[PDB]
Amino acid sequence: ACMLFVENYGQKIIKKNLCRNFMLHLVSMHDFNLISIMSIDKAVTKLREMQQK
Amino acid sequence: KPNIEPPENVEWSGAEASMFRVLIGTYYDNFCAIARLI
Repeated sequence: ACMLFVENYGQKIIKKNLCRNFMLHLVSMHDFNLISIMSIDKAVTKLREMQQK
Repeated sequence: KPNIEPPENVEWSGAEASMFRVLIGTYYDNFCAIARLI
């Protein structure tokens, strides 16, 4: 699901410039179990690739 | 006691400090990925 987020809402979050809030949400979700540190890194890297494009 | 090298003078925004605190609570002592995310 997290990956799907950056596959659909990554551009919208980047335009809104809420990438830090998205990372904070990922951290909270990981603290609530589900996802993982590797998942957080993968999602952030996918988000970064959107900005570079 | 160790790491006698003086720290580089780089300033941190309040958002940077708070998010560093959160990421330290998450990743603990893995400063590499913590810095990569910041």
